[PDB]
Amino acid sequence: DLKAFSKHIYNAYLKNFNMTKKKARSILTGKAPFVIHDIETLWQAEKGLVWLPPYKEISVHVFYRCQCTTVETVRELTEFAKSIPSFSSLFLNDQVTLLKYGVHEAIFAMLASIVNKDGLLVANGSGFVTREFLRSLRKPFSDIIEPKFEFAVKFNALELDDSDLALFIAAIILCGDRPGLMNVPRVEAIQDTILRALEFHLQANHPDAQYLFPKLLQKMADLRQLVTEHAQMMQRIKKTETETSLHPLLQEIYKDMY
Amino acid sequence: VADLKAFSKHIYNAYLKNFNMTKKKARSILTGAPFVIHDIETLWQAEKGLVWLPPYKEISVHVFYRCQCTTVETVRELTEFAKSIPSFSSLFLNDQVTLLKYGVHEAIFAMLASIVNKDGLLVANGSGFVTREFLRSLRKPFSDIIEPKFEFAVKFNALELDDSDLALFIAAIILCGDRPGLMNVPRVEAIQDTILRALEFHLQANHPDAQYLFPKLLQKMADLRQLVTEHAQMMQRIKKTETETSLHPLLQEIYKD
Ligand SMILES: CCCOc1ccc(C[C@H](CC)C(=O)O)cc1CNC(=O)c1ccc(C(F)(F)F)cc1
Ligand SMILES: CCCOc1ccc(C[C@H](CC)C(=O)O)cc1CNC(=O)c1ccc(C(F)(F)F)cc1
Ligand SMILES: CCCCCCCO[C@@H]1O[C@H](CO)[C@@H](O)[C@H](O)[C@H]1O
Ligand SMILES: CCCCCCCO[C@@H]1O[C@H](CO)[C@@H](O)[C@H](O)[C@H]1O
Repeated sequence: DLKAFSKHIYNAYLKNFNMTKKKARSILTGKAPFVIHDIETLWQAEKGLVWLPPYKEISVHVFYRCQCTTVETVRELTEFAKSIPSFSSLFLNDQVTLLKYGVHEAIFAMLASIVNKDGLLVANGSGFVTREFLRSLRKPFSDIIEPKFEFAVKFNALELDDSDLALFIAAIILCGDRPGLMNVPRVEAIQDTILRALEFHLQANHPDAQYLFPKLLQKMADLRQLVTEHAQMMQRIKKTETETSLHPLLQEIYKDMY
Repeated sequence: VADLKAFSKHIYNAYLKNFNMTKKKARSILTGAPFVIHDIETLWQAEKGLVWLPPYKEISVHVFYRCQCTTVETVRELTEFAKSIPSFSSLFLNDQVTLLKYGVHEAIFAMLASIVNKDGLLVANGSGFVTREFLRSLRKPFSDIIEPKFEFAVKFNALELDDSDLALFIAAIILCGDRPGLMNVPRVEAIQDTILRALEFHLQANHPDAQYLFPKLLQKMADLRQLVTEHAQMMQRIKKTETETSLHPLLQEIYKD
């Protein structure tokens, strides 16, 4: 039962996410991606090497590429969630509420799978943008990038695998205290099942890991704080960068966050 | 032209797959038997097992609660119907909820005509029939919301649509481009235009002698928006003046501004 619950989550994870942490770790080690570290390498990458509103500047273009990856990951998270036991049994408005307040927590957790202390895989791992180059971007666009590296480095130290992350992201999405949730008891019930499955799974998968389950619970609290700060940065970019576009899907997500 | 016939058939199959009651099944029941509910005693009989919730209050509120129940179940079926429609599922989930939020009541009142005649209304999968006169005898403001639906339904049933017609008509109601807060307006308008073209084509083949049928149905869509507007006003009065009466949570989200 509880193994069948976890296996179903793991299969929905492998089915709906093109880039897994296993595939990504093979690329980042050497089992090669074009390194993007300045304007010239980025232009070459955008000229067919690796791969939107009109080109404004270098920092805004990268900002636009960040939005694009979010839109694509929301599509995958929506299909992943719809393959979760009794997520589809929720009314559609509750499904949207869980995705609205959960996608960025899940996105920032899954970014760790394609991130190291030096940079980030882009476009199915065919490219690799460096942390140094992303730091060099203009403000406020550089402000939204570095905190994700800091979280991802410490999160990768826990050495979770795809089977772990499948339950971890499922627990992020099915969160009982999202604002405006209609059927809170049902969501809390599903969440409690996922957390039990997660603890059960971590026992077999990481028998030597000390305090791993409460460590992951703390990571979930960290992710909510990371998203709150990110949402405030995004709202200031919306205020101060009036010529910079925001994808309509992201506009609906950040509308009421404070 | 060739894609339209297949597009229509796919929508009809989604109709037959997801709705508990069709107009074909309903009209055969209404012509010959359902237990007739016409007063308090028959209604109690129906609840005790002959035919079939928040805590009881009174008879008019109990019928009001059963009205909410049929809406909740029809929203479930309309959501599965819409999800089987071409390119509805391709919209982001928040656009799907917006279309359903502002469309389900227009579609519900259109589909209500299938189980209504001038004398009353089928209930509980057609095993019951509640009379129009009994529903009229309920306490205001609860009897206020019932009678205009009969009035719309009898005039709507005069058009003599069948289920294949209604499948496209319901799809056009849901895929409405001017719903408040719609994100991808051009994509919804494009899907609606395809449905309206499929509907026009379908009406020519299925009702070859029917005059002005397609613009009549477009007018019915406008009538349905006015019917829902007046209904929401009446629901606001019930929410204001009947404070002891509960409103199902799904309906609170639909009627929230
Ligand atoms: C791990 C470093 C931080 O990355 C991110 C930080 C924040 C967000 C949240 C978004 C921001 C709009 C949201 O609010 O939705 C997303 C990312 C993901 N970035 C990318 O995938 C990316 C970056 C650069 C390139 C390029 F090649 F162009 F350089 C291509 C892809
Ligand atoms: C054609 C008559 C009008 O019916 C309706 C009017 C308005 C709405 C919209 C709702 C109102 C809360 C909403 O706002 O969502 C729904 C219905 C559907 N009624 C029923 O199916 C029904 C009625 C009575 C019984 C009983 F036998 F118990 F008496 C059982 C079922
Ligand atoms: C089952 C589909 C039909 C559901 C219709 C009800 C939709 O309600 C709306 O759901 C949204 C959350 O997604 C909220 O943001 C809105 O405030 C709310 O009004
Ligand atoms: C693609 C799934 C994840 C996207 C989440 C986007 C959430 O947007 C919300 O959609 C609701 C209608 O559904 C509106 O009522 C809210 O105002 C809006 O904030």
